[PDB]
Amino acid sequence: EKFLVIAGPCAIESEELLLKVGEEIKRLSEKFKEVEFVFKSSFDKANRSSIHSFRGHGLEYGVKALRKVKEEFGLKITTDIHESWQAEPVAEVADIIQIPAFLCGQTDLLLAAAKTGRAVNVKKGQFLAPWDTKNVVEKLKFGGAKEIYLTERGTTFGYNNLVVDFRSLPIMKQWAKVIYDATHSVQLPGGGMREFIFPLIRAAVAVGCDGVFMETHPEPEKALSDASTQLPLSQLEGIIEAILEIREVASKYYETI
Amino acid sequence: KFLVIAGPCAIESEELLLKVGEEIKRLSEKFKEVEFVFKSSFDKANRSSIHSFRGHGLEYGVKALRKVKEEFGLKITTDIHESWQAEPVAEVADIIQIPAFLCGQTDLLLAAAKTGRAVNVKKGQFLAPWDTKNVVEKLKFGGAKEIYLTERGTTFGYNNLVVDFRSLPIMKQWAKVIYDATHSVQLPGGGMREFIFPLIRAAVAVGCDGVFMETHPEPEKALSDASTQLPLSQLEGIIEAILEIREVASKYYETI
Amino acid sequence: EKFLVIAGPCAIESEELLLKVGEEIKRLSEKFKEVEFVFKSSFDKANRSSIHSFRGHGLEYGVKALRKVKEEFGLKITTDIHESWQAEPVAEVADIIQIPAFLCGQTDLLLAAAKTGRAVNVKKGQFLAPWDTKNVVEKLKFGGAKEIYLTERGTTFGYNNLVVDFRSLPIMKQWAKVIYDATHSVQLPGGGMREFIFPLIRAAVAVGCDGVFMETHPEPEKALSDASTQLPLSQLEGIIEAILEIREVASKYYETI
Amino acid sequence: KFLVIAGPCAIESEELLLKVGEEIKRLSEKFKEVEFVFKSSFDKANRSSIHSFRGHGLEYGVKALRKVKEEFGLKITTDIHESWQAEPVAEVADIIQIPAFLCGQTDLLLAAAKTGRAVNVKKGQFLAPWDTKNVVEKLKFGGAKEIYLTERGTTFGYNNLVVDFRSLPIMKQWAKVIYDATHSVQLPGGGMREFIFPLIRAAVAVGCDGVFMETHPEPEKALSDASTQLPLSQLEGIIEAILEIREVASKYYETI
Ligand SMILES: O=C[C@H](O)[C@H](O)[C@H](O)COP(=O)(O)O
Ligand SMILES: O=C[C@H](O)[C@H](O)[C@H](O)COP(=O)(O)O
Ligand SMILES: O=C(O)[C@@H](CO)OP(=O)(O)O
Ligand SMILES: O=C(O)[C@@H](CO)OP(=O)(O)O
Ligand SMILES: O=C(O)[C@@H](CO)OP(=O)(O)O
Ligand SMILES: O=C(O)[C@@H](CO)OP(=O)(O)O
Repeated sequence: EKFLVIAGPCAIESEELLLKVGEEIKRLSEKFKEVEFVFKSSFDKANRSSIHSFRGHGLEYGVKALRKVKEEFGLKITTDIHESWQAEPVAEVADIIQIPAFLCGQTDLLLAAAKTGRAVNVKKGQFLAPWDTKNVVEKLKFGGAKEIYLTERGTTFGYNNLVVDFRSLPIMKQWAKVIYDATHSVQLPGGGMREFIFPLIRAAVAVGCDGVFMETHPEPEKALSDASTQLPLSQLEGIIEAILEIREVASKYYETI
Repeated sequence: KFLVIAGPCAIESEELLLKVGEEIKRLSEKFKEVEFVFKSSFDKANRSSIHSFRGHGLEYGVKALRKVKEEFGLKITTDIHESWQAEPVAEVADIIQIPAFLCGQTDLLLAAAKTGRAVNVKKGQFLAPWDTKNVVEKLKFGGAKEIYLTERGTTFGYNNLVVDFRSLPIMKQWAKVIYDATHSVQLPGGGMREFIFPLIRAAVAVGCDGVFMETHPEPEKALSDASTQLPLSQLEGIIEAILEIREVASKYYETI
Repeated sequence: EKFLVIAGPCAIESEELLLKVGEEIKRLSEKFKEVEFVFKSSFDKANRSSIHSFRGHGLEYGVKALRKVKEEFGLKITTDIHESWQAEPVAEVADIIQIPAFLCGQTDLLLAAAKTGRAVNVKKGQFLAPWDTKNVVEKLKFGGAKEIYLTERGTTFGYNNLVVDFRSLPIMKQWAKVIYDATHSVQLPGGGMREFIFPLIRAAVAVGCDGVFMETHPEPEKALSDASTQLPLSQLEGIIEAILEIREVASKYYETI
Repeated sequence: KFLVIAGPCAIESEELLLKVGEEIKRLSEKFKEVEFVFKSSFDKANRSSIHSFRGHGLEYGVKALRKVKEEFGLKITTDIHESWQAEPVAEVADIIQIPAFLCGQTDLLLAAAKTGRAVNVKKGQFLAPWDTKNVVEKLKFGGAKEIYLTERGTTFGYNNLVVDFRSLPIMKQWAKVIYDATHSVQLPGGGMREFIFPLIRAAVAVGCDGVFMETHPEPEKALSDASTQLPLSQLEGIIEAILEIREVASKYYETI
């Protein structure tokens, strides 16, 4: 099947930053034809730690910038929603509606996403066991979702730390396509983070998944969010080529679910 | 004074909210040194199954709660799930409750703060104690003045929660701490019930400004949390017990 | 029943330090007649993090110092063993043989302790669930132990941190007397530690237990081990009086196991 | 070269150690680029139940192992539980294995180091990756030169272990890292077996210097770890698979 790569800057800092990253993603999509790229960026960071942290430029502006990207590079789009009412307007540009980790259980948000007709990607909450995502998918199908994804982004392990229990990839795969989030899984809520992105991502594809999610920024050192975990845009190509290779050599061993 | 939030988990009917309210009213008259607050949810926004009981709606819920505050003169508290519900609920709710999973949703918090009412934030299972400082700050920025942080357990492996009592003195540095004696023993997704009382005792021995307890006339027949909701008849004894322990232990509560 | 208080310096730094702390424990035993005091001190720290850390003055010396304490103050004694062969010599002075947390599963060490005829106290391993201590007790009875204790000392919660799941006190109580270790439960393997000793200890007695364990040192700031967690000897009396009070008011509510 | 430690969990009989050794010998001849090490315990020192199988003893165990090293010329590794067993075992064992629960017992480590042999320390379920630095240092102080650290999972709530693959590159800073593919999926005190292969693949994709696998002709009839021991017939395929993944992935292993 076709491997999915979801990438983009964490936050829509500006419509300019978006086109910049979009161009590189467009170039990679032309080189890696066996991959399905999806451009990602949040129009709003609805749960920053501090009130003084960057949030976004609004739903209207964000949807507008995301549309420019889709229009100029012909790339699929995905963004996340935080409240039911955002589902409809967001579905006008987003091919995949993403549900935040903390909200993976909110029945109304799930239902709002499902009826749009768009694909849905749920970030598995840090508090959720892998086998309990089964009902999250049941809710979505009930609400009309035909294209569903579950994203592994780590589990709470003590305070201010997340661990990736790779046993979850084959478990969640029983009821949905699985995406490994290479960026948030090494984050420390509130390991040295960055140095582990690449090795864990190798593990993901060795275990087996249907796609990976990576927040990439031209200059992570200057991002308005996830500055310490966003992958430098120049390294994106290398990471991709590498996971496609590992995936290929490992794939014949992938178990049938 | 010492806070005691109690009531049925979900608003199964205005009828139920009145029967439990009656008993709460009676305890209210018996323990003048305790400030009772009636709690009940007009909607279970995150039931595991789509096929579970959510409720009769926000309008019907606010109607029943209003009936309780009128027929018994008891303060009210209910939880909101989306920003738009902060205003309509603040009409009957003396304290707006922020669900544990949503403790980080800035918009939901700012909306709660805007109604001028008191706000009680449930500490997320994924959140470290010291990280609640930022939750309170967001509320102060939004104009909140009476702010409560409630301990309801922390993610411990899969389908399990542990109560790290160190969190009580830690959160107390920036808010009034409430201990949720009911959701702290439930297994997400021990024998639950048998641990409710023992842990409540630990909570007051350590030191907290209040306790949260879901009670139902017939837990077995409850439409939500039927295994962790305390039988109404047992509420009096547990309150009396926590006041006595508090009386003796309070002598040793460390200074913020 | 009679509440048990196990206290003493973490390590037998010197026979002098032992008599110093022993004197205070002797004085407290005379005041708190409803309490059963047991003097504790390890003749060896068999698992320090670094190789350059203090260990002890040997089994022979330690047993000798512990005997002086028992001889001069008439106090019961307890110390821990790390290998089967130490059981016999140690039982000649120890009223209670203690089994280290990491070794709570070592069948031979348990059996060696059990046949001495002395009482046995097992520190519940940081990796052990409360309901799995049931077999640790089964092993001891099999080996001849008639007086058995289980000590709560925290559970692994992420890296370098322990949490106390008080649900364990009523669980382990189903098959043994339970002791709450007020000192090691707030330690950070490899919370601010000290500031939590007293509140958690209050929780323990409120929940209900048969005794508490507290490492106390005249000058914690100078101890050779557990310097940041050992309680100052001058505060011992206050802590005890407080837990006896909380215990009394709470006891009528203790559930029957 | 890449290390592969395999064999039956416990020494059920010299007979069993020879049948598994034969197959290991054959794989040894088939994969010249891999260094096979025969592993088996002469005693299960910490079985949950007193009524479980421990073994036939140290003498009988060292006798069977010796038979394997002679009849097949395969390196040997077994685990020691108390200091006094370091010397007698170092007679047949090329690598002395330190049990996970005992990774911090200074005397057991110094004794293992004294025999001059290679030492493989199992990282305790309670130990943080970076805290293994001290374990290696104790061994160097005791004269150890060939030191291995084995990842076997970390305590995650109750009766469960999780494998934090970040630990591999971290421990690699001060030792050769081995991945225990068998005990990492067992539930202390998921479906275990089904996760053994997937996680082994992750281990080599990340980068490790070797793998540890317990194998038994008939796992179902094994006297220890009958649910997590890999069927002998499957060993060849998994090895071939990890060599292929390694070949491709090794290009990206980060530098220590
Ligand atoms: O849902 C989003 C994540 O948890 C973010 O990446 C989050 O905003 C990180 O928090 P901080 O505000 O501390 O950067
Ligand atoms: O078993 C003993 C404990 O774990 C000690 O209190 C331990 O020695 C603490 O370690 P450190 O060597 O780092 O002080
Ligand atoms: O990926 C992200 O930007 C958001 C979700 O849309 O973060 P999280 O997955 O933690 O909810
Ligand atoms: O108390 C409750 O009914 C809800 C929140 O309103 O549960 P939790 O505290 O876990 O979010
Ligand atoms: O109490 C102690 O000195 C030792 C055990 O004898 O430490 P731990 O309980 O951690 O094993
Ligand atoms: O490998 C094994 O048989 C034993 C150690 O010798 O188990 P663990 O690694 O968990 O200690």
